[PDB]
Amino acid sequence: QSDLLVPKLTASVTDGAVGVTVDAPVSVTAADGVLAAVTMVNDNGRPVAGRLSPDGLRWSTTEQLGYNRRYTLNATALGLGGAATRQLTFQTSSPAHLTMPYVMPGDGEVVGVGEPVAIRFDENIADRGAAEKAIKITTNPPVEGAFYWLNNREVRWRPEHFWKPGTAVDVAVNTYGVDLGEGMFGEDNVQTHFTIGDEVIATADDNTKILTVRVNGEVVKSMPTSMGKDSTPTANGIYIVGSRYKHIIMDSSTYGVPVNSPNGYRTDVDWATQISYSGVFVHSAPWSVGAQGHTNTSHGCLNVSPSNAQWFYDHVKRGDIVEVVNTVGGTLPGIDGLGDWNIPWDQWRAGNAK
Ligand SMILES: *CC(=O)[C@@H](NC(=O)OCc1ccccc1)[C@@H](C)CC
Ligand SMILES: [Cl-]
Ligand code: NA
Repeated sequence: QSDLLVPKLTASVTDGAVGVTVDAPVSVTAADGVLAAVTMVNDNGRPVAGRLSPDGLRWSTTEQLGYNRRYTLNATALGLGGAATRQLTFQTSSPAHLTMPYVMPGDGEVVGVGEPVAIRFDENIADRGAAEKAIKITTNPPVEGAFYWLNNREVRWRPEHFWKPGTAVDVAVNTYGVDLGEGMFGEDNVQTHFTIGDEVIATADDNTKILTVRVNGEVVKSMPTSMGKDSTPTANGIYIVGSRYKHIIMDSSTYGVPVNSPNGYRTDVDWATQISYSGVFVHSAPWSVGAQGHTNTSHGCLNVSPSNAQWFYDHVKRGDIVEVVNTVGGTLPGIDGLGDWNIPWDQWRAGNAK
């Protein structure tokens, strides 16, 4: 015989390891024995918080680990027949730069059926695929969706068709410890959750010059409107409702054209609901009430009466839809910022992660 079982120790890192990613906790496990002592400190001797399972078989760090750190791990395992100790030292990732993600809509919000998930970064993302792999989106009832990038810093996720009311969406951006390309690592994680509200779709038909608001299939409001003139027409397509303003100042000089010129004007506008990054609003237009419902006079915006503008402000929420049809203009760019739904699904599905 002359045989006795000796405790063994195994860990999620190896001694002398470099480039260890902080996207996972570090653990230590005991076999044929139990953990009698476990400690972990950084290069400065500062300890790391951990937790020991009741059976004493598993120890794991409970706080996220830092970059450019050198950690030292000590662990002793005692058993019915022997003991074993190990000291392991490893070096974590050394980023060249960090990037902080920003997600919308906000946590706990109720949004319309056109609202996509948006993850915006504060730096360029050289490895879009890694960014997509690190973003976990849960839908209930489950529905298919896909990623698509609007620029080098913001990516969007949405299903093929408009959301179904009552759908719960949970977004987990787990980019901490992930190399997003060229040494660009995630500064932190993000966790937001939102819900899909009632179906609200408003249709602006250039043939009738009417903006018709439908709530769950029923017409509830019919607004005379004056859209962009033949020289600066309103583009057809689908618009996602964005920010809403009791009032907002629309410049002109911000576009490079001086106000004191033929095609420039400065004005403060009431009851303005943004529906494109390019500057298209549903807003109060006292000056064109006579034209509304007849002819187009704006620069692109959907002019309506003051009372209808305030109504739109009060009855529309972020994510609702505005559809423009039968105008002399082209189609709203798919990567406008609020024109996601104008990209054919097959082109969106395929993505552009390269
Ligand atoms: C309301 C509009 O039609 C414009 N939107 C905007 O943001 O204001 C810019 C502006 C341009 C010229 C004079 C005054 C303000 C259009 C540019 C939106 C297509
Ligand atoms: Cl106007
Ligand atoms: Na050290």
